[PDB]
Amino acid sequence: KQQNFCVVELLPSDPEYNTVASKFNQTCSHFRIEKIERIQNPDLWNSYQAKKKTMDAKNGQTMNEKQLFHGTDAGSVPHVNRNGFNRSYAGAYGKGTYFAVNANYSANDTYSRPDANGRKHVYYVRVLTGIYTHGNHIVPPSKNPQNPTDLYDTVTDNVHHPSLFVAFYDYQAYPEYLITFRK
Ligand SMILES: NC(=O)c1cccc(NC(=O)/C=C/C(=O)O)c1
Repeated sequence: KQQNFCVVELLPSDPEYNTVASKFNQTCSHFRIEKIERIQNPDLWNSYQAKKKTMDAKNGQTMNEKQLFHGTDAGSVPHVNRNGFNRSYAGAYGKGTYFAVNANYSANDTYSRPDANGRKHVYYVRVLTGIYTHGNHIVPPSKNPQNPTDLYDTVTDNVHHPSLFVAFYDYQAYPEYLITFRK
């Protein structure tokens, strides 16, 4: 299972396109979008769905999935397209992977670092946030001290008004779209 992938450009025409643009535009309408691409990685996608199938049947009425933003340098884009956000990724709440509710956070040059042509990249990612608590600065805390292998799926900065989520597990996030844009 080598998780090869294709990149398909999203046509302005595509219903999909407008949904990503709108959500991006809530907090980043001052940036100019060059393009939006869909990342098609069947092995990565299947393994993502496997964890979701598990997580749904486990968390009852909880909506496990959210769509969050993650900014990264150009160099990491191939890495992320193949391996999502699993383990071997160089790009005070955790040692997992951070994801932003609002594009503007991710659009910081420190995450969405401009390349030579001045182009910034932010993914719009399906993340399985599941059941979360407030996090502190490598594995999530345990839900129940009397049953402590049962863990929070993610942690967040504020539980009832969250602006970021941290994932620590494998196949917990799928990089469905990439948004390329400039200042
Ligand atoms: N990659 C992002 O878009 C993003 C979004 C929200 C938060 C962060 N990262 C952090 O706040 C801290 C990352 C780290 O300490 O490695 C990145």
